[PDB]
Amino acid sequence: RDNIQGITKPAIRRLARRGGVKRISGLIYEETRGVLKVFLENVIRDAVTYTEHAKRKTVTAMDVVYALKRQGRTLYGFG
Amino acid sequence: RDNIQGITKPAIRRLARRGGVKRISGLIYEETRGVLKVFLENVIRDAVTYTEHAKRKTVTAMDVVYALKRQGRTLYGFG
Amino acid sequence: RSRKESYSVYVYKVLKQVHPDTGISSKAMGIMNSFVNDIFERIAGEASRLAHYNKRSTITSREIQTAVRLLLPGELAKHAVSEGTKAVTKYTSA
Amino acid sequence: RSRKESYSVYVYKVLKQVHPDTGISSKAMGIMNSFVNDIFERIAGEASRLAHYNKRSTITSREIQTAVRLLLPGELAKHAVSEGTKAVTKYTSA
Amino acid sequence: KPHRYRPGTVALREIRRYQKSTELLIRKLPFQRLVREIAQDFKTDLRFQSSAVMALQEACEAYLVGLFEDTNLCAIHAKRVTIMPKDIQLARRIRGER
Amino acid sequence: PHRYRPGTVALREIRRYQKSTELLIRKLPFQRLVREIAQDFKTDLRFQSSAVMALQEACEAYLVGLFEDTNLCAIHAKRVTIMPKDIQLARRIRGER
Amino acid sequence: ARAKAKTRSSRAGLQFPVGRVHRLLRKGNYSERVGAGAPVYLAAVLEYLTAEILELAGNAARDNKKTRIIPRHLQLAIRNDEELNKLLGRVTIAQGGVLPNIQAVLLPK
Amino acid sequence: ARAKAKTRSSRAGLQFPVGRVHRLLRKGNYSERVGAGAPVYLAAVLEYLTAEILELAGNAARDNKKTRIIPRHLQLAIRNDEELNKLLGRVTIAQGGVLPNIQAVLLPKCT
Amino acid sequence: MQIFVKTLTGKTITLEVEPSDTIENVKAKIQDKEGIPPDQQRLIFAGKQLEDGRTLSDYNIQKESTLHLVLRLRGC
Amino acid sequence: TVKGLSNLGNTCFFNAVMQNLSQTPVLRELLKEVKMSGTIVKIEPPLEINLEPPGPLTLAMSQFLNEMQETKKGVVTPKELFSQVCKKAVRFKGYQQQDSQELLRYLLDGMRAEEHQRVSKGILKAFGDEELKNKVKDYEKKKSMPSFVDRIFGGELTSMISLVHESFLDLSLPVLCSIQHCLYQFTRNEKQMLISLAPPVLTLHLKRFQQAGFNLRKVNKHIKFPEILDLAPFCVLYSLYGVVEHSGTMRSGHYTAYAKARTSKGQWFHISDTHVQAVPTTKVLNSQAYLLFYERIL
DNA sequence: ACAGGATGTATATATCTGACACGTGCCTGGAGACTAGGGAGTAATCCCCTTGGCGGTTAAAACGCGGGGGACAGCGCGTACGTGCGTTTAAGCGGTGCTAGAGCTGTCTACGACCAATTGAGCGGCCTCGGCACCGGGATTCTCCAG
DNA sequence: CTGGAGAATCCCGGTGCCGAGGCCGCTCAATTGGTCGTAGACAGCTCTAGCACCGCTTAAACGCACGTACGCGCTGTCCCCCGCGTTTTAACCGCCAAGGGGATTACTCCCTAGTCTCCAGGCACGTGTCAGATATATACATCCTGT
Repeated sequence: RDNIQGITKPAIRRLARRGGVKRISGLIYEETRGVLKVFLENVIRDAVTYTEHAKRKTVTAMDVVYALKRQGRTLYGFG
Repeated sequence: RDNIQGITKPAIRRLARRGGVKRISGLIYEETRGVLKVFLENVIRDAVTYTEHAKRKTVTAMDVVYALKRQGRTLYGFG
Repeated sequence: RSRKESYSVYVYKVLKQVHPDTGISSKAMGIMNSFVNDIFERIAGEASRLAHYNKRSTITSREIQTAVRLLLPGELAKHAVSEGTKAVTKYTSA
Repeated sequence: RSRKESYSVYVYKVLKQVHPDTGISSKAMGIMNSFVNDIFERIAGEASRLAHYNKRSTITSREIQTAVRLLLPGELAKHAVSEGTKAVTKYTSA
Repeated sequence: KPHRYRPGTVALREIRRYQKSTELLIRKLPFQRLVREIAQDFKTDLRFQSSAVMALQEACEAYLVGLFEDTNLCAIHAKRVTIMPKDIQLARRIRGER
Repeated sequence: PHRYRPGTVALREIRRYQKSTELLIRKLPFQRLVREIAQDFKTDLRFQSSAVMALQEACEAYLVGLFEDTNLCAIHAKRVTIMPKDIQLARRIRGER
Repeated sequence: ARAKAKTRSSRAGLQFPVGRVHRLLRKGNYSERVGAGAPVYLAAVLEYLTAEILELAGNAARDNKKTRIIPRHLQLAIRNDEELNKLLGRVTIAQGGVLPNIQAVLLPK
Repeated sequence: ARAKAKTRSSRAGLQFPVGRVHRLLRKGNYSERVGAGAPVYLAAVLEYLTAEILELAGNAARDNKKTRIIPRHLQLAIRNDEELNKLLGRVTIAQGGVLPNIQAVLLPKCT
Repeated sequence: MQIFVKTLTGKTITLEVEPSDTIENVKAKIQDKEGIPPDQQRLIFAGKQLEDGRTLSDYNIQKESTLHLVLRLRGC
Repeated sequence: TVKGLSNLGNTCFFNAVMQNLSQTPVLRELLKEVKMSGTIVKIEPPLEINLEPPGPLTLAMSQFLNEMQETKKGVVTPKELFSQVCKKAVRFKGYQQQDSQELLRYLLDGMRAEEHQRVSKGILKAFGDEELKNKVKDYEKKKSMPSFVDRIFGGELTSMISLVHESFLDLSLPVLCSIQHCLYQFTRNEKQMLISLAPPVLTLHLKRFQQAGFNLRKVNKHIKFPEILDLAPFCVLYSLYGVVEHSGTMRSGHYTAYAKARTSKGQWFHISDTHVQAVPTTKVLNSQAYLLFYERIL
């Protein structure tokens, strides 16, 4: 565990900078990682159920992008 | 002509209070008119396209429901 | 004089099976029919899509179960999966 | 040793036709391929949907025209219907 | 001496009134006139079904109610109770229609 | 001594990161995070590098969109500093909660 | 004189039809061949979903002291359950209304 | 010794394949039968769309004075055109980035 | 056909073209006798900016015409 | 009343062109006829067609001037207008820097273009072929449609060699000292250029930019300019009401605008984006003017 | 507003370097010719539903006036967060080796489409009664004012 | 902060209305029984890629000082919106009348599926060149302090 803390303060800061944020309050570093994590169990759940239905032991880029597609978040650049 | 003004101020107030709004500014009404007009342009365009595809010039409820569905606004109660 | 089909009879039997002394409105009948049709279309589309993913040409109960897991969340999903497995087992036994 | 299928050759031909002296990255080619597949799937699904909607059994140029009008709005639809009509007219005449 | 409610109490009362009922909050004839006028821009002298216009009415009221709920949430976020139009733009952009 | 007043370096970071396209999240901790999140769904899975890269692309795009939405929300709130309340308001409006 | 025809719904102990679901899958343009268990599984899933929909609708109706299920009861039942709200968060119910809620800030103080 | 087989793409004067899209429609399980002009129409629409995308990408690359189109150029071309943005509003492109913009409030005052 | 061009300092120079020419060719002829690079070159005909990809005849430019050549200036 | 304009980060040039344009009274009345009504105009075959509503480019322009006077606040945000421009030319999308004169030219012909297009599109949609549609454009492009801008800034220039008539909207004066001296520099015989139709409002530009060989440097030399000019020898008195001043070089610069707030002479108010400052006419004459706007008086 | 210095930043030149347009050989999917079969295009018809109109009611929409509350501008203060600097730390590379399983190939068999005969279940219609809308009256409760 | 007035709301009782429930033809779609061609299950082989580790660089992450710009709290205001009484108007309901367009039925015939043959277009694989990355020295822009 504890890798959720691996999503560091500078990483969140530069993500917000790309998003266009001037300054960030200190209570947001604990919220962005939570919402990001929620997105993760939303996506990898579908990914792993695709893999399980495919009788496969590994997770493929096809499965990831296609589980993304079924959530209205289509991805280009991975087939 | 000039039927957007048929959308009455008390009707807007009733709709907003069904939405749970306490106080409504005076500037809200014309923008609600505009938003509703834009929504009608979005929906009736597809509805009339559906009708003309069948070589019939009578707009049925089925076409309206289907145009609603294709916009991610599925409606129940009309078959 | 075309004949139109709906799930009114089936949902009516289900309604008396759950609540023996409760009625249903005609307007609610159309709503239930629309709900059943929407869920049917969702599950069938997902099953066909998965069959396409796996280079598969047959829709069997496995991808039906996978589509149910995809659509229905959590408690609802696993209870529906249990019901489907029980129904399939009973059909095979019969 | 499977055989893989893509639109890369045709995309390159169109690129040479529009910009005679411009290259393209391999990554960009994959993005273009994914875009082409996505648009094709959208249009084909809409056309098949229309066919089932109108109790029809065959997809013709009219259903694809209607699907283009539904999916692409405004000037894109305006130009795309013209391109499709001129292409099908040329094909019929040839 | 006339009897007057404090500003807001009858607003809450009729909010509760309209949140418990399910009739149609827009008038049928002006709504049909608006629908026909805006449909004239696509195909000439079309004809509409009563069920079709009722479905359009249903969708219209549902969409407007949802938008009003979102804009009320935005206004309450802004530390205020009165909705001004900028809340409408905020809601419609965060939703993704603009 | 030379010293930039607060705000200008932030502006240059915004105009710089809005120009580049590389991955802003470190690949190894992101991989560890996704691997532990996949742990409770099923045991001892294997992941393709392309799959992990696609996941990271999707997560970063989603977070950038959410940050744009929350910046608009904070500006609507007549502020310049974003706060988590804007975050859950954006989530609520976008139907995510 | 072959045998008494037992419908597949009775074979699986279900009220929803199996043959009709199979026909809809076949003519619904999904696959050229459909497995035997797929219509049974789909019918069971639909029966279950309608079962809790009607159960929650009946509970809501009895809470309002009425003996008929109406779109208002259906809307209340759908929006009260979090799982069903997630399932049907993008679906509009005609003559359904909205759940009564007022934010605490708007309440008098 | 039958005839010089002219491809249907040349018959319709299209660069995109017609036989390939017809095969995809037939084997893609969208309908039991497909009309003759349907693949031609679909190929024409796809060719027009990709032509517009490539033209916009080329203009974007020229504006950035590179001779090769990359995903950044594709992203810029897609998003600066509001029509293509609406068409592909729910699409995320790898190595696409975001448009350079800053809200006017964040900008500092000047004199 | 013969059309005059006014440069930055204001002097007038005679140019020769045909209606089938494009603005790519127009600025290319400027390279030969002026040396100003195309990417800041811009010409004005009857108060209208000339889109580069179009053709001269569509702008209804006749003989003895004059073009207005200016540069782009940056200022914030 | 004069009011400030909220800069978007680099639109000081766009802010300035709005401010001096805001002091054009004649443009106010014409836009009122533009929006309403859609009167039917009949043209004999070389066609009674109603007028389409003005396009958003002319629309957002029209409402912009109403907030100049009606709105009580002293700061106005022209976000919509520049956004309307954004789709018109892709070069304005973003925060890359642009120039005052260049913005005006698309701003000007864009006004007539919607009039050029929406009128031509009106008959085509009422009557329905592509060849006919091209023919409608072909007839109009060879025709001189009396646009509203052509009735405010539209002028006709005549060049002798052989008399050739060319319409114009602005003057780009070469720079080698008064603005009149530049005016004389425009009309030497080489080949003489003379105006026969003086526009009601005159827009004049000074070419302070020039490349010394391979060196691009801005001419910082101040030019002397009066409030009144006699244009009869160049064809007439025109009163100065709008002045654009640039502060910087070809790469880095700053645009400031001067306006005449009138319903004898008065009053000049310095505009610096959101900063509004009252200034005497003498300081205006001492400003590093870049664009000149003059009004018909006789 | 101007000057100067510190500091990022675009740009030209060189030079490596790896991605790319081109050439080659091979394979199967596309094209062509022929044949059958059924799906929709056309036309006529039958009649269900839409449009349109008209007239009377009354409840909703407009208008208006007072007044109160809250949106907004302004001021002050305290804190927290951006900016910079010195000290880790581990992310990355690259280089190595290992093996798990993903994909391909070949057999084989259970199964789902198919056709023909049989039949009964739901659909449309046609009654019949209990849920419910409506109207009126009494109990309940929230508000609002004064004290 | 604690009580009456009053007005809106809700529950209850009687009444008439009609929409939901039960019952009756009947027809099409479900069922049943053989039959066959095929798609999918299964075992084995391979070799691709994920896994894991180990050692070295250094840029990124981290912790801390500060001080300043921002968020928040308080206050005044005055202007906009809510609550209410009058008056008007058109939405709504009820009913009538036409006809116009939607839904079938018959026929066909023309378009598309299917099969076989032929081969040329598309794809995997080497391959030398040119666009891009990197280094570095620039001129240049921008911000900060001082005045």
